[PDB]
Amino acid sequence: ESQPRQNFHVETEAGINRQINLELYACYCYQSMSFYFDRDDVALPGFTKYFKEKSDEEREHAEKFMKYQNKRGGRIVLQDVKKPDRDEWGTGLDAMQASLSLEKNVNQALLDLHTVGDKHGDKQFMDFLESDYLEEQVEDIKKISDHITNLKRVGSGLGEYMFDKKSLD
Amino acid sequence: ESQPRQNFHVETEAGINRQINLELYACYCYQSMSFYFDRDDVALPGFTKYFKEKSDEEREHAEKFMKYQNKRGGRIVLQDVKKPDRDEWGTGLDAMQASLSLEKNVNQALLDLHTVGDKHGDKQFMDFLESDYLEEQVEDIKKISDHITNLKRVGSGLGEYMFDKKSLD
Amino acid sequence: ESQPRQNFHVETEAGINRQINLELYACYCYQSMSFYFDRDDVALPGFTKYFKEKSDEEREHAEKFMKYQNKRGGRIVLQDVKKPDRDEWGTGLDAMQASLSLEKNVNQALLDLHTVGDKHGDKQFMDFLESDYLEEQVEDIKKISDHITNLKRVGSGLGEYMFDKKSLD
Amino acid sequence: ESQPRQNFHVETEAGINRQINLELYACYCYQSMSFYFDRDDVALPGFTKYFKEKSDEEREHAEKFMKYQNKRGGRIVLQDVKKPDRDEWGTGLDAMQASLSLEKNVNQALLDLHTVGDKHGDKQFMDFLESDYLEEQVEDIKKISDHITNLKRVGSGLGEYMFDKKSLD
Amino acid sequence: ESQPRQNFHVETEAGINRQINLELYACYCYQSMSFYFDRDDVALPGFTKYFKEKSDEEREHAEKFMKYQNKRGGRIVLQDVKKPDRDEWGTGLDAMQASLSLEKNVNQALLDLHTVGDKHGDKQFMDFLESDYLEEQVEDIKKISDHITNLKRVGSGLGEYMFDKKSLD
Amino acid sequence: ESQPRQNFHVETEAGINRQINLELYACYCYQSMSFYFDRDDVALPGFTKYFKEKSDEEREHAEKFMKYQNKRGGRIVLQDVKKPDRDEWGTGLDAMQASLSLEKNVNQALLDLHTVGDKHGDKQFMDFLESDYLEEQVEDIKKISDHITNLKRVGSGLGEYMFDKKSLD
Ligand SMILES: [Fe+3]
Ligand SMILES: [Fe+3]
Ligand SMILES: [Fe+3]
Ligand SMILES: [Fe+3]
Ligand SMILES: [Fe+3]
Ligand SMILES: [Fe+3]
Ligand SMILES: [Fe+3]
Ligand SMILES: [Fe+3]
Ligand SMILES: [Fe+3]
Ligand SMILES: [Fe+3]
Ligand SMILES: [Fe+3]
Ligand SMILES: [Fe+3]
Repeated sequence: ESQPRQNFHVETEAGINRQINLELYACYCYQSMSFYFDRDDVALPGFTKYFKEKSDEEREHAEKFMKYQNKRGGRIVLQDVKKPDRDEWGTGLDAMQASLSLEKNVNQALLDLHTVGDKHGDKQFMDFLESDYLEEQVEDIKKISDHITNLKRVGSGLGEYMFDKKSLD
Repeated sequence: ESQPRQNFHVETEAGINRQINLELYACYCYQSMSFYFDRDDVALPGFTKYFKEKSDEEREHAEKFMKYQNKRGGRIVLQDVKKPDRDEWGTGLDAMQASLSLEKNVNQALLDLHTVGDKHGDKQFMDFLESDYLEEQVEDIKKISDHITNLKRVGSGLGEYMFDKKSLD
Repeated sequence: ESQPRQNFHVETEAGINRQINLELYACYCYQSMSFYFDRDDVALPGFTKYFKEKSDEEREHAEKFMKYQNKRGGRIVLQDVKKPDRDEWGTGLDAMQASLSLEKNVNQALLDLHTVGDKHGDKQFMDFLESDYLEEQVEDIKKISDHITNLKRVGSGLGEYMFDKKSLD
Repeated sequence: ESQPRQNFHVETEAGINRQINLELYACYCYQSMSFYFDRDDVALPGFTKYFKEKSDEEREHAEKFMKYQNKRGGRIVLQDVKKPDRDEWGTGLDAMQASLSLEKNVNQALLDLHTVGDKHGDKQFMDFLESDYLEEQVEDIKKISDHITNLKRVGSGLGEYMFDKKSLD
Repeated sequence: ESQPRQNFHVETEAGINRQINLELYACYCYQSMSFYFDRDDVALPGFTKYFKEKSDEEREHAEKFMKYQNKRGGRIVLQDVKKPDRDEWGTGLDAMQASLSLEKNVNQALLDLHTVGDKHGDKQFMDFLESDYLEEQVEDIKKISDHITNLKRVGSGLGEYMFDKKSLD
Repeated sequence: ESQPRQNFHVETEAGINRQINLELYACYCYQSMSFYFDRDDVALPGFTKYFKEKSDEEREHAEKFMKYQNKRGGRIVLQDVKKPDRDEWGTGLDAMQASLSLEKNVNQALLDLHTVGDKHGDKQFMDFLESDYLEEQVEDIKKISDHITNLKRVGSGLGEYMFDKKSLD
């Protein structure tokens, strides 16, 4: 048993490794979304940058978990990360819909991992999840919702173009 | 009778107390419009900020009346401030429409309060209303009117989105 | 069902709405206290400024709940905010007493709202209440207690006048 | 029952009082290790500085609990703080092993203190423990483990000398 | 046929796509080596940093190919990126060994991809590879070679610990 | 025999070790006094700060004896540090009374220690004691004496409060 290990259950540890793979997967989806909007026949530079940034954020969420596995004495076991479920992503609105669903899946995965650590009274891993993940998920879910409502409000064509300029930095 | 009291009628004092309540009511309405436009299914951030600012303004209007009540030696008697008459406020135009109707009702009440001061020869109170409320009401009613005209000009959909970006700071 | 909703129980949504009303009620009490100490026959400017700041803090607490309600996909339903139970507030000691009682009431309400989010497994909402409200309430209740003790220590007359200058900034 | 006291069980209050004594004991051990490496026949100044900082940290942890105890309206009851279990701490590696052992005991005492708060529904005390102690214990325990591994990698003599230079700042 | 497509053979487009996967695989390998060396029972932080930088460099290389794919009019097709062949990487020397081998494999892949562009007369794509990838691969192979030579020269134990401080920044 | 030892008697080395303990006990007494004045029913924040500082000083006094023990080739032997003889400390005058009495006991212990160095012709130790301790004690005893006088002069209630503001920084 590892030098740091203390109040750290095998299930919690196994649960962290899968969340790592899930975050790496979301990272990979947004990377695909990013370069999809870089296609010459889509060419929406705001969406390109917006999804590049979210890809980098998911990569960072993954590595924060990997680092946390080491802090508690756990051991990182990596898995294949699957190519995303689509090769392209439609309109700006379609991609934002897909992002919301993906974020709500990730949010549920977090809440399930929270229940895991709760059953094992992993008091510190609970506070880790609440502080560094659960709040930011709630924030991102509301932001993406707001983007959906506005992508619907502006319509297609010019309206999507403007949203690309004005709502995405 | 209070140390400062001079040329200050009980009708004026009572009328100040109910104008305080009306400004607090107008404050609460704009607070309600503000967060209505923050709902994920509305999500116009300029209208949110704009009505948060108007809500803060009305609170200052009320507190300045309280401050003035004490200056003249009257006594602040507060009342319930009723919830606004709506839970949601429609489109940007709808809310600006309702804003104009509220501001003109506040302006008419200020004019009636001036009339109370005039009939009691309260020279200073009349100038106070003219200087710190009547001029600002005229400015604001005209701005809100300018907004109504432009909300109509741009139309629903992309137009309302553009107005939110370009006319509300 | 709204786009952001996830792990968000109808009972929690309803508890947030009545916490909103409780914060606005606290705000309104402190506004009343502030301008009571501005009366020409009270005229304690430190107590005036101190209670203005608490009033603005309570308004901030209410609006943070409103913002959070929208974040989780809940819907704000406002209610009348009732006039505070007193029109005058006695001595500095008396008002500070009444403040401590008010703050402990708000703290018990927050704890009961916490209990609600717990029974529904709202791990994010529990952390939000702990992060943005429970720690501050403990801080504030201790501060007001120190003030009561010191307002007893200094006594009446010059004592209260010196506390006004030295302990409220 | 003290002015701030609310939701604060006497088991928690007594739990804090004995945790206070536990942190002061770790402070006193680290103090002893610091000056032990200051002996002319030991003379590792990096280790001397390290453990003085550790001793100072533990002093802050203890005083942070005394402050919190007063915050909730508990009453601090101090006890004898026993001398540490050794007068000399061997090699750099020995002292670092002894540190890991001491930290995990303190971590366990904190998790037990958390369970006391949990059983009495002290939501604010639970958060205080997770935010200001548990995360730092997990950090420090991983950090000491890294030093253990490296003190072993470098071996005795020159290795221990370079570690004193290159890893203790 | 996409708007930019000119002198761009489907075999080139497809070689780019699988080169992308290899660069993402190389990225994922270095990520694993990085967090391996972050393990409490390894704890070589200079190696941790070193591979985290190489991981990010590979990610850049992958995205630079996705960007170039869109520039020529091809279409990114992403595949699963496989978990690395090891869960742990041994000593610093072992991991550096592994890194040289992985880098030479990728260099060979790039040379083969060049050959594909050469047979189809893709002048711009050959230069693109020489300028942003081939020169960098020669540089990196020589530097990893140097590190191996020095990892052997220093030996194990204290020697590896000094290489971690003095050769890895 | 230790490398630096010269002109250094074991009665002197033993006398240093029990002065170390006596300094840590005074450190602990002052720590107690500090947080007693941090109680919500005492709430004298100038006294809190004054005694925290006096406690940090005594800690330094103990560590300077620890440092000197090692300088001369002696060996530090620590003992339990007794909890202070009181759990609370009364009014401000009361605590400053206790402080002067504790400080005069520390001074007499130092004078007795100086007699030990004198009988064994420890010329350096006698100078060390005169330079870094005997002069500070005479300063501090005078300052506390002045504080007593003024605490009596101001009396109870407002006087105490104003002493806490104007005489303790
Ligand atoms: Fe994520
Ligand atoms: Fe996210
Ligand atoms: Fe107004
Ligand atoms: Fe207005
Ligand atoms: Fe509040
Ligand atoms: Fe408060
Ligand atoms: Fe600690
Ligand atoms: Fe610690
Ligand atoms: Fe590469
Ligand atoms: Fe490379
Ligand atoms: Fe002293
Ligand atoms: Fe001393």
